[PDB]
Amino acid sequence: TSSADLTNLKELLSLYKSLRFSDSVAIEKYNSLVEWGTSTYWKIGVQKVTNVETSISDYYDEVKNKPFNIDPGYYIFLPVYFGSVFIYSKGKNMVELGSGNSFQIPDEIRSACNKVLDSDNGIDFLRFVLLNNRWIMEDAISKYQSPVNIFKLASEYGLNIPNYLEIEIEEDTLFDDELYSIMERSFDDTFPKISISYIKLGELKRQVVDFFKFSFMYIESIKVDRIGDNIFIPSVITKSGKKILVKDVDHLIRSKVREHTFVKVKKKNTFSILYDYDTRGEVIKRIIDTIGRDYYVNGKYFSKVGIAGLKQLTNKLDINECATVDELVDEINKSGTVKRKIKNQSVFDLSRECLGYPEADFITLVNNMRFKIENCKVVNFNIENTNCLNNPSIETIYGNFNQFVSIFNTVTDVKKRLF
Amino acid sequence: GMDVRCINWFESHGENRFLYLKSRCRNGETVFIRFPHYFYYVVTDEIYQSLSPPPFNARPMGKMRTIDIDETISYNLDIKDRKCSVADMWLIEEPKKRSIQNATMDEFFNISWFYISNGISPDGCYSLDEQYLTKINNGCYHCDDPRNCFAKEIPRFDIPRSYLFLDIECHFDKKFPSVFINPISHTSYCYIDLSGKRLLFTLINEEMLTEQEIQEAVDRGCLRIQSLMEMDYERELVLCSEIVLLRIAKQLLELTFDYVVTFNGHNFDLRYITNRLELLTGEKIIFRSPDKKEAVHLCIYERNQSSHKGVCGMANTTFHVNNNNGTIFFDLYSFIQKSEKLDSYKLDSISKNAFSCMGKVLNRGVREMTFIGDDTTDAKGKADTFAKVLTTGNYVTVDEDIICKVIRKDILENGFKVVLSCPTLPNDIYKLSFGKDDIDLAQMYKDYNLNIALDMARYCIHDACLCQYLWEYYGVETKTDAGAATYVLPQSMVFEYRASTIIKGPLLKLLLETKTILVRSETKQKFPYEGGKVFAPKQKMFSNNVLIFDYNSLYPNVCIFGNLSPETLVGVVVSTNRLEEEINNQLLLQKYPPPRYITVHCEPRLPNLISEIAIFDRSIEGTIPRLLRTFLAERARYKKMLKQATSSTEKAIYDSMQYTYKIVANSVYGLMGFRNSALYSYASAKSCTSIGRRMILYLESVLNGAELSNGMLRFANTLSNPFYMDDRDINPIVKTSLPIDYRFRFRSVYGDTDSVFTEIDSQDVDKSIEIAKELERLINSRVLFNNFKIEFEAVYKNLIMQSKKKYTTMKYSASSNSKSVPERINKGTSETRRDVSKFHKNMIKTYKTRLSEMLSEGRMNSNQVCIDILRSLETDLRSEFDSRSSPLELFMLSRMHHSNYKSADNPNMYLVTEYNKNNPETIELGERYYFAYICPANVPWTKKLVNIKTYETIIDRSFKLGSNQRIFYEVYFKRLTSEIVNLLDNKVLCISFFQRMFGSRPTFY
Amino acid sequence: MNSVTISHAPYTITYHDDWEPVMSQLVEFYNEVASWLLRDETSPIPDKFFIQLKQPLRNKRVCVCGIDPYPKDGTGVPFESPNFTKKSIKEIASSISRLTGVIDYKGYNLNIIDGVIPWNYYLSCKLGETKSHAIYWDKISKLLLQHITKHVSVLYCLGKTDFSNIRAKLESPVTTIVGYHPAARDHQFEKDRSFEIINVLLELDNKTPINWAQGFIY
DNA sequence: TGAGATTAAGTTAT
DNA sequence: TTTTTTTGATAACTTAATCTCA
Ligand SMILES: Nc1ccn([C@H]2C[C@H](O)[C@@H](COP(=O)(O)OP(=O)(O)OP(=O)(O)O)O2)c(=O)n1
Ligand SMILES: [Ca+2]
Ligand SMILES: [Ca+2]
Ligand SMILES: [Ca+2]
Repeated sequence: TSSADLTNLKELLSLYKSLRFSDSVAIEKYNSLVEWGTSTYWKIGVQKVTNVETSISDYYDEVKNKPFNIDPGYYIFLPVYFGSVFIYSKGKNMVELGSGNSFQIPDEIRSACNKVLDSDNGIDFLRFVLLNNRWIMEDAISKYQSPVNIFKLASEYGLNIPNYLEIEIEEDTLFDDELYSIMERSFDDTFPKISISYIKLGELKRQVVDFFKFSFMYIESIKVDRIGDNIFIPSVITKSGKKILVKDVDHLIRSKVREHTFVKVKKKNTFSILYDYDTRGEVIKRIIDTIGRDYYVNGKYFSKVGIAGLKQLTNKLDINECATVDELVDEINKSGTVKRKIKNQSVFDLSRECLGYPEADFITLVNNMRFKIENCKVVNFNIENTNCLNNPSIETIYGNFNQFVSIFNTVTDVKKRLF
Repeated sequence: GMDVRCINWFESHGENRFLYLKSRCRNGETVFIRFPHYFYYVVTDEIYQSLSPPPFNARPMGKMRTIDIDETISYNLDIKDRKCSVADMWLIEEPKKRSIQNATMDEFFNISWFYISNGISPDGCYSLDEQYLTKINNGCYHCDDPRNCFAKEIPRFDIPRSYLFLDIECHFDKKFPSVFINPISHTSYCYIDLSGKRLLFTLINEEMLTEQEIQEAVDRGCLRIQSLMEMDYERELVLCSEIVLLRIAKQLLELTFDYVVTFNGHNFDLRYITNRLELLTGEKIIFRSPDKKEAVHLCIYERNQSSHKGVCGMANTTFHVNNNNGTIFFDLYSFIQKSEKLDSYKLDSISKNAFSCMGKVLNRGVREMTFIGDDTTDAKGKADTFAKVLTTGNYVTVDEDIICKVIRKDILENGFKVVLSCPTLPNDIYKLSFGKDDIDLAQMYKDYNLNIALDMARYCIHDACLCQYLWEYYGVETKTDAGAATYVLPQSMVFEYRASTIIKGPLLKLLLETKTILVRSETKQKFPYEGGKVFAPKQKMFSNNVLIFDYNSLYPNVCIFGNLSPETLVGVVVSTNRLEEEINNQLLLQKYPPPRYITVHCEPRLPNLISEIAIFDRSIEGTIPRLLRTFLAERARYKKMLKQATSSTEKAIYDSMQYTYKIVANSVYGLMGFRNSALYSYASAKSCTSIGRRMILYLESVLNGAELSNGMLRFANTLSNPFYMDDRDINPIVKTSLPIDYRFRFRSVYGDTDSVFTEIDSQDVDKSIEIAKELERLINSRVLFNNFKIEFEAVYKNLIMQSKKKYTTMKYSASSNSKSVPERINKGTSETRRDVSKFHKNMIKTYKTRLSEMLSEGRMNSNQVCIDILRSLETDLRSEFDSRSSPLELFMLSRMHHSNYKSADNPNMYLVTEYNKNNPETIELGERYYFAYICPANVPWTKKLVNIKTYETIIDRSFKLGSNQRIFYEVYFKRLTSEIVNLLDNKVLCISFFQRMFGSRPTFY
Repeated sequence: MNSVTISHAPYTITYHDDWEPVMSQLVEFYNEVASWLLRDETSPIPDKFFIQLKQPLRNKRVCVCGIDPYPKDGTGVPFESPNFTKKSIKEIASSISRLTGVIDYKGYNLNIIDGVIPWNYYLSCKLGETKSHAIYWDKISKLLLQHITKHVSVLYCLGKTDFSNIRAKLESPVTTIVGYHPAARDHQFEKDRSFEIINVLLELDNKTPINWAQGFIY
């Protein structure tokens, strides 16, 4: 009867159209709207969904690994960066394709995914891939505007643009491996590539084609490589001297490479990629035994337990070196941004983030422990449920608990002065 | 003017709406009073001044404070106080509906606004002055200032009342009368005027009789009238035509009665007589406004109620009469259905349950038996009620199995002397009741004659007077007056609203007295929370005395003690890990000391978090504690009134009223935890439940393993407060007034949400009773604290704890001795459930009694008792399957019809729906019906019961199974067999026996 | 497309095949009332009672329900008369013209728009006096509306208090929309922008939109 | 084709 | 010749249908 219910039903339908790419907030809003509609109007054609299954392969055709003839039209060829794809509808942080759980992101790329995302409404979602602490975009589903326009907007916003081509001649072209190699060489793209996709006017579903070879040769051993601030990655090394790409620790766990054996790794014109298809729970234990006790896997990467002090806090707070508490609190009070950030965040959360501990594992370790706290400061602790001390990562984390509690005490007694 | 006592309040629904009051004077004059009708709004002074169209009227409400009652989750100790704004408020009256956007207190009614604003009680008597009253009509006055007119109050005085108890009887052919083909046959009236003269008269349609029949009737002493003019209400039997009968009914209904009472008359009787009136001659029943301006026609309208769970469906239908003259039309069917919980709600069942007595055999005969009843056979007052109903009764039920016609009746000054036509019976004391009769109405309608017509007239007048008997037995007038006084509502709808509405009157009174307004902005979110605690029973058979200790009004008292109100909730402090939990607990231990604040540790509302503490302030009393305190005071007053009653009817009425007030308090608490309510508070409900759980746990811990020796009683634990330290003695050794020669040990075995069962190693009823009284006195004086009080209910003998909520025992009350007769009580067993069986109840009663006797005499040395039980069970089952002598009434089940189903195509529906589509009678959305399991007669014993719950058919009053249909005895036997085997100790024998004729594995609790 | 036999004056029932589970009960609800109904003259033509029961039903998506025909004059189908001087049809026409932006129109005959069939709750009335035949049509209207709404996505009704017990009259849940004619509301039906509501409800149920432009005469 | 776990509905105690 | 007001909670058991692995 009124307009509020009309607007509510309109927005319910609008969010019902975009359901494949959504998060928990969208799902609960949809459920609330469905309940309200089925209560007010006594019947609604749609029901409540709780699977929250993410599927983007429906927007793409089958993978092409054989020579084929392209159709007449305009072509905008672009490559795809190898790694896990993080799709993102709108208004939140990026979620993971096929997992549903979202991922915390830096505020800069958060600002980018707020501003350049969906210029008005054209793009359903931007496909972001994270590789070696590098967040870069790839082909995205477009319905109203062209992907070239989105690329131009991102370029004028300073985003990292993949090399894009412009092909208009057709001449009944046959796409073969030679053409793919020539195009890849033309694009340079020292970053690893796994496949390409082209943009055609009219058609909505995109086409993905990849050319490579199996080349089942060998594997020799593994090693660790540094990326940034306490960021380590595993790389497999062979007898030739080159390394095969590893997307994450999950890939190594699935491939369960242990010694110099015969495993399937695909070879391309530039790099090589481990097999994506495949004891069990002890692979991580064997890996940590082979690589060193002073290591632990967190999130998508590795990390090393070191010495935590004023240096880590200053690095995480984006400030210079600090010696005494007086000048430290003076510098904290000098900058409004830092003080507002430390006010908006809890002591425990920032103290954990300074040491780069995992989110869930650290919470479980704390929940399986006992502490004694006086004057809002923790000084003694112990572990009650030792049965949880089977994962080597949690033991490595517990090995630095003294440094963690020292950081916690320092944060508490400086925030007491900062009020 | 002068002294006038109010009777009813009613509104006018015309163009210019008015509010009317009907009153009576001391002499007996009816006076109607008219007031203008307004729409009431509450605004702020700024909004009042910003209203560009000046309001018609406005009053200064005064300075009031508005409080936001939203609840937020706090992860730290930085809690911001609630937004309280003090302003000046205006109560404006508008003759039309205005749409002020910033209006507060929008949940109350205009009629309630008038009542509280003018300081006028809905029921009472006032000395009205004539300066504010203008004589509009002869007997109708107008008052433009009801605030000043009703300023004088006087003590209550009794006034005469007019009653019309009516009952019609129609002639049906197949199974139900129709207004288009089936005409009315009898119409019985019990008419009471303002002079106190009671007249009973039945009208018989002469159109159904021939000339010879009319001549015989007029010779026998029946007055035949030809027109409405000559009709006089002095002959108990009047013959007339249908048109004259309908006109007499119209002129009786159009009169300014005080009460027009019928049983299921709004849906059937009034509708039938109206439709007949507008079909035969086409004239309407006209109701006129007291000022003679608005005239309406009678039209029954339907009101539907919705449940608050699931799809919320539809679960109740009621029918009402529209009239603008102050007369109250009452239907006892809806009142009885809503107030009392019984297997069936038919008139015969209600009469059988209500009117019963114990008769002593006086004489015998070849076919007649003489009974006598007085105060010496049954309780005081039962005999008088039986004699009063016997004045018009015709049939009596003996042993709830034999229906016998009354041959001769004699009403004595102290009881009755009834002669019954029943076969000779042994013993000397029997049970008499006024229930079902053994006459089929359709057959006697098919052969209408003189004697049949007179007998049916007698039955109709019996029904008409039975309406009055049920009106007096249920105390409808007293309940109506009390409800009007308490809920602040007109007498016409006191029983028309549920808990969420009846408390709005007192809520508005309290809010205006405290000058408080409560508002909410954020959307309310619903979360599950835990409830009461039930202890698992330690045994199944006791053969020992068990004492029961129960808290008094546990949850309202918890709310009063903790001051749990939505506007007094400081905040909720929650933790995700143990560092934060320890830090915030240490901070909270000192930030909010508990002489004034209270902190309740609840289960976390989210799986992420591990702790949750809700903080409440006990410095200023909340709204919910005050409402609960008022309701508790009313309940205590009516319980005190109950304690001073001698007759059975007074005791029953007062017990029902105090039970209603207890239910009202419980429902107020539940509304505190109801999301759709305006008093929703998740933290308050959680805190109340948690406090109750800790209280019952504390009581059980203290009582369990406690023994008394010499003059001292030793409690298991220290008498320490489970919430915060108190300045009380915590020693568990207490002086005991019992003699030194007493030594017993107590072991807590069971508990339910406020009740604790203590097992005592004693069998003397008197000693156990006095020890229980001593225990309850001690645990009220020392164990409990503040407003928490406990009581000793009764002592249980031969307790059989079947499950965690089911038990059968014999109860000796607090005021009882060993020689006193114990009362067999059941809680949750298959004797109180309405959907098990009648045969199953008898079998389980007999077998439980036999097992109890065997255990008492000393048995269970081996499986001999199990062998005997199995042999008896098999013999009885085989005999009852082969004989097939039990009637269908022993295998009938009852269920309630509704539409609150999560699945649209529920198997429960499509059974009532198909019944309604193939029968003229209709099962309403709250009607209780009957069903039974049936199958074709040519079906042998089935050991694999598959495709069941589809064989059940609805059994109405007129249902006789044919030779091709039979009762599905397997379903009843399987449920009965599974219950008995659970009471035994042998397993392999029970499983092997069960597996034989039932292809399934037994389930053991 | 055949007919049924009733021992009463009309004896003219347009019985379509799709309406098979109606007549076998409808006569039982009408035989006992027709004799008493025909003794009094009625505003609709007595020979015109069942005229909307011949059209196919598995085509429509939304049905508009009227409580009773006009007190004076009647063509059977709701909101159809060559007079164009009323209170309900004129404001509905004005609202639909504002919605669709069409000014020139002569005749609506809403029965002709595909996907919509008008419905009257009570199938008869009296000259001048309205709502005087509820008893004659209660059960018949209940059964007819249950059958109608059994195979319709959304039901549209006019009136708030008039259509108040509809949630209990029919058992199977269905999307029901109730209107609000002005009466004393001072042209409040203009605020009742329910056509867009039913259109977007059909949109949510992946149904073809109903266009308010097929039923026009020029 | 059996056991076993799950879900919906009904009833009572509190 | 057609219009304002509704709506307590959780816990524990039995019986039955329906889907999945073996
Ligand atoms: N229908 C009910 C019955 C009970 N309770 C809750 C609140 C009561 O405080 C508690 C105990 O139930 P009782 O039946 O013992 O009721 P009271 O303790 O309030 O009453 P009494 O004065 O008879 O002891 O259970 C409830 O919420 N709803
Ligand atoms: Ca009767
Ligand atoms: Ca009757
Ligand atoms: Ca109690």
